[PDB]
Amino acid sequence: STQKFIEDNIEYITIIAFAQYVQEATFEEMEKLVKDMVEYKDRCMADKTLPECSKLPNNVLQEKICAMEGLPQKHNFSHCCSKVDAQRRLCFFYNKKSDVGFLPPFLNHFLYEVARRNPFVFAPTLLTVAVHFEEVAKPVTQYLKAFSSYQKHVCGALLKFGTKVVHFIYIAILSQKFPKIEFKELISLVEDVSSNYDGCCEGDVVQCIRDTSKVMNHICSKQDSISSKIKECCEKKIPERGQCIINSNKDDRPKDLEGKFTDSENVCQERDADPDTFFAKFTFEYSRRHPDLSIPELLRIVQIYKDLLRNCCNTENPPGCYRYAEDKFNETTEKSLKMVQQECKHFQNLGKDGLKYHYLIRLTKIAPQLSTEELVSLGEKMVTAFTTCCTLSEEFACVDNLADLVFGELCGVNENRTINPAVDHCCKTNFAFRRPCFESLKADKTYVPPPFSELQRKTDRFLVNLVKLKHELTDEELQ
Ligand SMILES: *[C@@H]1O[C@H](CO)[C@@H](O[C@@H]2O[C@H](CO)[C@@H](O)[C@H](O)[C@H]2NC(C)=O)[C@H](O)[C@H]1NC(C)=O
Ligand SMILES: C[C@@H](O)CN1CCN(CC(=O)O)CCN(CC(=O)O)CCN(CC(=O)O)CC1
Ligand SMILES: C[C@@H](O)CN1CCN(CC(=O)O)CCN(CC(=O)O)CCN(CC(=O)O)CC1
Ligand SMILES: C[C@@H](O)CN1CCN(CC(=O)O)CCN(CC(=O)O)CCN(CC(=O)O)CC1
Ligand SMILES: *[C@@H]1O[C@H](CO)[C@@H](O)[C@H](O)[C@H]1NC(C)=O
Ligand SMILES: *[C@@H]1O[C@H](CO)[C@@H](O)[C@H](O)[C@H]1NC(C)=O
Ligand SMILES: [Gd]
Ligand SMILES: [Gd]
Ligand SMILES: [Gd]
Repeated sequence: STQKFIEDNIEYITIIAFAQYVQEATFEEMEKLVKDMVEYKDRCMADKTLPECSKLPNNVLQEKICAMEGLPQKHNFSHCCSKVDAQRRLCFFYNKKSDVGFLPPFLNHFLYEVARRNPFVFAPTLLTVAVHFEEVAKPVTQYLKAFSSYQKHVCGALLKFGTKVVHFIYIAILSQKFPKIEFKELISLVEDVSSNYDGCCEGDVVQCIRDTSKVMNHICSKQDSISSKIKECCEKKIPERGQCIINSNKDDRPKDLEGKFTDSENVCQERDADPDTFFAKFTFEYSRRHPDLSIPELLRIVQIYKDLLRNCCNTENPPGCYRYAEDKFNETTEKSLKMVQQECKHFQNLGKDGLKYHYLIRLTKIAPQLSTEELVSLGEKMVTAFTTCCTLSEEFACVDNLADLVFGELCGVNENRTINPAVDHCCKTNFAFRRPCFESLKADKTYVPPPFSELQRKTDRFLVNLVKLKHELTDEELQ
């Protein structure tokens, strides 16, 4: 099983866990833990029933980190060690910092200097971009920076909206990626992936391999009863196989080109029967029939539909009103697609930099409490969405998926943030409707500024500071 892999890479698996949780730590300190864990494992191979060996492999990791001589004082995390094992795991999670400018620029030494610079990335990923980093003659950064962004974006969602929206996300994700799948199958594969994100986000490295491998087992076991593009991925070795399936393209779709949720007369009953399944089923069926849409849109629609029935199943002749839920989608969808086209012309009528400067002003205008480097970063992640996939088929399926990531960054990953009462309302309200929430924000009315007085980053920093300074002015002035 995977159980072998975890013991084989224990050196790495410990390094990552530590490095992420405590980014401020040295490599000297990493070796100290590595030995304790290695020796600990051998004692668990020296006795099957040893009291320390009935313990879970992360609440061992964090107990040693805390036990380690004056380490919590030297990296300000003593308050995490003064908590019960569960509260301590959550604390250690809150301890992980995303804005890592306080560190210097730049296997075991690499995994240290990645993990502590990329703390929220999943273990499977890092270990894959070690095997997929073991080169011979002198790129890959592109892949890692992307895989962090979606993992942070979900572990964001999980924190703020609990363990319900993450399901809906991964129904829309997997149903769109694997249309040939069946509901009862996929819904199980989701309550695996959802239960995986519980441990991967919290930072439980060891589980994030177990539950990740369990998920890839769950796919490959129904290989040609799910997909036909990941055939050579299931022949790859842990955890390449993990990131192979994830990195692959969406399945070719069946011969079927639905209206049970609209046409039927007992929709309220099937909704009242078991809501979250009924909705889960609606997101399943609508997703697999729309592989040219965004993940945020496939939730916006499901939410809108949940709102439609909520207003419908409380009136004489229910169906009459939810008859054209189908048409109400093709409306709100085509509006959103055309709205992407309106900003993909602003791109042509400015270019990378020209648009970059537009957003930075805007992004700062609405959220000027943020850091200049924080606001700068988003401005490049935002323009990356338009850089690629904003002049081709499914240009909406991307720019929406990709722009949504930059608001998760803004709203924070592992903290309930206080930016301004409006940006806060866009973050801590609804996951689906945060992009349109942000799109509808004017200048931060309530803001009291402080004093002030590469080249591309330098330019941006200047603009963001210039905007923060002259915040009482308008978009066209500052340009
Ligand atoms: C990080 O840890 C250090 C050491 O525990 C903290 O420094 C102490 O601060 C308290 C009150 O702020 C004083 O009573 C101690 O005398 C300080 N000791 C030393 C050696 O400085 C520091 O406050 C912690 N930083 C944060 C942000 O919590
Ligand atoms: C719509 C475009 O996204 C099409 N896209 C353009 C190339 N992308 C750029 C990007 O990610 O926007 C980088 C490589 N890409 C990354 C990935 O998806 O895993 C793999 C191939 N993808 C699979 C997919 O899209 O699901 C389709 C090709
Ligand atoms: C497919 C995997 O790559 C999973 N993926 C990992 C991160 N990706 C990296 C990248 O896309 O290059 C970006 C996210 N993605 C953007 C897009 O696909 O255009 C939307 C959400 N997807 C849904 C899906 O398309 O399966 C799940 C997240
Ligand atoms: C009637 C429409 O407004 C339905 N609406 C469509 C999109 N909205 C736009 C908006 O908020 O007017 C944003 C989503 N919305 C945010 C919010 O309302 O705070 C959460 C869900 N709401 C719940 C409600 O408030 O009835 C219904 C969704
Ligand atoms: C953030 O708020 C949500 C809901 O209000 C809550 O579930 C979550 O635990 C909070 N996270 C914190 C305080 O870190
Ligand atoms: C929604 O729009 C798509 C794309 O043009 C179209 O193929 C589909 O038939 C439309 N659906 C409805 C119900 O009008
Ligand atoms: Gd002991
Ligand atoms: Gd993706
Ligand atoms: Gd792609």
